[PDB]
Amino acid sequence: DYYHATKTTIFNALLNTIDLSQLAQLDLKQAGEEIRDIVAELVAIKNVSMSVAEQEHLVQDIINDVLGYGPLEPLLARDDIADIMVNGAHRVFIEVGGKVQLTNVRFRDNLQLMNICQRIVSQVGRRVDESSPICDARLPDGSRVNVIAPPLALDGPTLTIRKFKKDKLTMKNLVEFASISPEGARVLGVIGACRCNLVISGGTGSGKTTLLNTMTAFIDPTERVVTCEDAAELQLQQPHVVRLETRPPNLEGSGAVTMRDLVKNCLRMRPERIIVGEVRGPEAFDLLQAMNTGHDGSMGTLHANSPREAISRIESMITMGGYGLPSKTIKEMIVGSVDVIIQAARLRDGSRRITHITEVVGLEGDVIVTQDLFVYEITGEDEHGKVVGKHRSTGIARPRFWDRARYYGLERELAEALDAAE
Amino acid sequence: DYYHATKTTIFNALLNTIDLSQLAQLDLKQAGEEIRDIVAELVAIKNVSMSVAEQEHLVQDIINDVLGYGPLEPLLARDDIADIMVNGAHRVFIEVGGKVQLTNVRFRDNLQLMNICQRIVSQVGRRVDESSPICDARLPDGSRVNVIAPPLALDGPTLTIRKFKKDKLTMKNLVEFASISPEGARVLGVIGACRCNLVISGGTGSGKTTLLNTMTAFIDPTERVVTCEDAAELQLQQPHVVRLETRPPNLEGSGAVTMRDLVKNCLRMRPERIIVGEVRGPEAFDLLQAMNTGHDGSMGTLHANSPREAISRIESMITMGGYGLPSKTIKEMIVGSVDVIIQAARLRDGSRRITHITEVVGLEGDVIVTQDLFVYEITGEDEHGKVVGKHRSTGIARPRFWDRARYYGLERELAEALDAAE
Amino acid sequence: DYYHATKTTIFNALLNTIDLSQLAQLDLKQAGEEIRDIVAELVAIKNVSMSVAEQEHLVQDIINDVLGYGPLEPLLARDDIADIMVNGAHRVFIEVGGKVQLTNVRFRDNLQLMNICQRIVSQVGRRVDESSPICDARLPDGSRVNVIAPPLALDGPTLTIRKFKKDKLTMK
Repeated sequence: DYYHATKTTIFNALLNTIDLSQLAQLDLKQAGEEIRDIVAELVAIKNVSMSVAEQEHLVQDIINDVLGYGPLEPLLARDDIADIMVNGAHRVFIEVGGKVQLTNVRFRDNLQLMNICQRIVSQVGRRVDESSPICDARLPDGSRVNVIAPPLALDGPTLTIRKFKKDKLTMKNLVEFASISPEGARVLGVIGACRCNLVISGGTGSGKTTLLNTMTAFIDPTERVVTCEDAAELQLQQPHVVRLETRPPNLEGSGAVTMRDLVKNCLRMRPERIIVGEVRGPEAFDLLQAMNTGHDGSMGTLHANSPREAISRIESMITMGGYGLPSKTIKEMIVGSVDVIIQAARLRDGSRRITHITEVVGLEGDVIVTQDLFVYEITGEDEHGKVVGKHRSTGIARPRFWDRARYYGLERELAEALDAAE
Repeated sequence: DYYHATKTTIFNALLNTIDLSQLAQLDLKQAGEEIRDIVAELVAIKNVSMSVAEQEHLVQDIINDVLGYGPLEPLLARDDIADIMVNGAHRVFIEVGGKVQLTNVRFRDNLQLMNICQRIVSQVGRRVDESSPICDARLPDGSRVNVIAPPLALDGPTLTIRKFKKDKLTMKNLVEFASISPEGARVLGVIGACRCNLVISGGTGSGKTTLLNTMTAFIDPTERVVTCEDAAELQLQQPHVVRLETRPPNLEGSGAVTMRDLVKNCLRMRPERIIVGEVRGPEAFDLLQAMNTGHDGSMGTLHANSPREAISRIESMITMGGYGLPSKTIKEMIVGSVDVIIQAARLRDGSRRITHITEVVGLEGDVIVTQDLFVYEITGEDEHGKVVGKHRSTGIARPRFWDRARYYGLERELAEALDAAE
Repeated sequence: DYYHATKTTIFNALLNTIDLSQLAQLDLKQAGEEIRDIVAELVAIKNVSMSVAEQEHLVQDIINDVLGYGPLEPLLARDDIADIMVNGAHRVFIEVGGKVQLTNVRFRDNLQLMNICQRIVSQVGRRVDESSPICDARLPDGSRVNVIAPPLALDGPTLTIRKFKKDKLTMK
């Protein structure tokens, strides 16, 4: 129990034994064996007859502290602990079973915690310190890490690790939550696979980003996706992907890099799909070009309650871009570029479901005509206020994108999904 | 007296002997030691000598102006002082015993006062001069500073320092001060505990911060709360609160961490609630994001005089954030994000009261339709000038957030408070 | 195995050997002639068992890393490789026969990749850094280059070479 004191006695000697720089040069087990030998020699010199199991545990903990991730290691390796949050050296919380729960784990001081955080976030070659007090990273394992330095967090460094749960956003989850019928799931699979241009319009609180992340899961591994986001949220798991992020202007107003810049660059980066996190300005124009230029299969979220409202929003956005384009030209661009619009909305009872899956068919009389392949129809509600509905296929056997599915060999599945939906 | 004339002569000699640039690289104590050496060098030609208790006092006074905050140093050090105000180099007033009073203290010239003000505002990286003649900031020592430059202040630069006072009220204080009726106390308890998005709009001197503290007091201890503010205005008693503070840029215009960065990070720290010390910039948009993409129950303080005014403030703030968001999009985002607005204002008699408790209902055309749950009605003035008024409920049986109450099992409390509130 | 460690040690020794100004001023052949001798002397001091052809290969790799384009150079010299795409130091893809294939060749770390990107775009006189995170250029050879800095690319620089596809879009 008192082995901690022994560690307190030995830690100071460890640095006096071998400099941390020498240990940092090698990640091989040789460092671990050397640390174990040094710890055993120090224990013998101190002449302490501590528990053998306690001695081994102390040696392992010393190795972790010197070169590992400190007391976080038992928590980090555990599979049941979804998320770990640390607020100063004294408090640690873990999200287990979907609920927060405090833990007895502790760190000696904010200095030890800061060293652990710097090691963790430098694993992926990113810096965190009082000069750059805020840092966000994604480890290769897929677990996100976020660290805030003491100069911002008044209670010392704060850290949050969120592990990667795969089956948390897949289309199976959407079907389970009744956000889309299984036939709707099949249709969504076909559309996503066949590189149909997409625009995921959604109302506030509709989880547009979650729907987009689910949709992107159908992209073939070999396609060189490129993602532009105002704030990195998308977690694509394809072997090939490039993640970009905007940079707001500094206090001087200089150094800004807006989404339009990222999309314009992406046009010249040889992508096979452009996944705009959220179209929110003139960048829409450029995105539309990406949809015509040959980067078929791009996607982009947008704020709108109904597909027609989404089209109007895109037109307004392009108009605000300052380009000398009349309404007819903008509508022509939208019709020729966009292939499908998906609408996600938050219903009265707080649930969110895919309300519309519509295909932009063409332009007539400066009015953009759309046909809804799938529509969610409200049929009733419960005494709780829960609103109930059903997904109905409009019966359009041959949507104008049918050729795309045929080229990829998904025509049969598309017909099956459209017919069996009723 | 000879003290002032001797000090002026010594200051003139020191200025003719050295310049501030000669000691800008020295620290406060090092600067004082070098100033003592320079004083000895100057006395070598002036042959000035007096009692140590007086010579050292004169040296300290000279230092207080060479690198300190000028003759304000003896005043700021005091505690009976409530407010300091400077209306030009030749006049300064101080609030003692709750009443203003003229002091014999004086400056040398308006330029010296301007330099002192520049030092005080640069203490937090701010600059006041002809380019930006108006400046406001907070000294982290616990005070608020306002400065106006000569081009606006005709009588020379004007300064105002207001020292912090620890209010830290609790809902019992508000109830006993008649700031809110007991039925209003029950309503606010429900709203706080019900995880309802809540914007505490307030006017000047309304105490829209302490109101935020007492509102937060209702937060469940098990919810991870992350608070963004400046100079740690708030003080929560929950066991799982993360406290963050923005960092003003250094004099080099670098290292700044604005509210936008802190809120965007808090989005990624898995918080159950995001609480903003005060919304005064584009961060509002990022806050609204947090208010709807989960994180139900986030709060935010805003400077506005009326709920309908506060909504316009938020809309303009989002507009100036640089996004090309269509106005209707911003209005829809606000309608779907906010669930309640609380208005705090100071009446003509100087007392703070909760004028409005309103809930955003929806959007009609391009106007946000809101219904007021509680309103404060004024009826006259009493013998001692005190404002006479009472809180009345509109009688709305089922406010929009009712669902949340049902989820949290607070329907009975809310119904009782709304019915008996008349 | 040991070749990589010996190369890393020799690279560190060369970096500490002389200032970057001497290498920059010296011509490619002029600098390489002394670099080969320095590498041979370092190997002899280390007494590393290696072949004369292996010694020449190590010298060439050292020259490429220190002053050349690093492990990306062999891909550049190839003809079948039409496009090259680096998604950070740990991922390299090449477009051959109209198909994108991952290749095992990867850089030491994102810092080396950023240095190589700056060297590549220096040919046209353009410079990329954290203050100008985006860069695009057309080298004199005709190959296009697009580079993104880490502050934007959230997983390391995103070098993208697109070699000149002559007669790609002619009237035929």
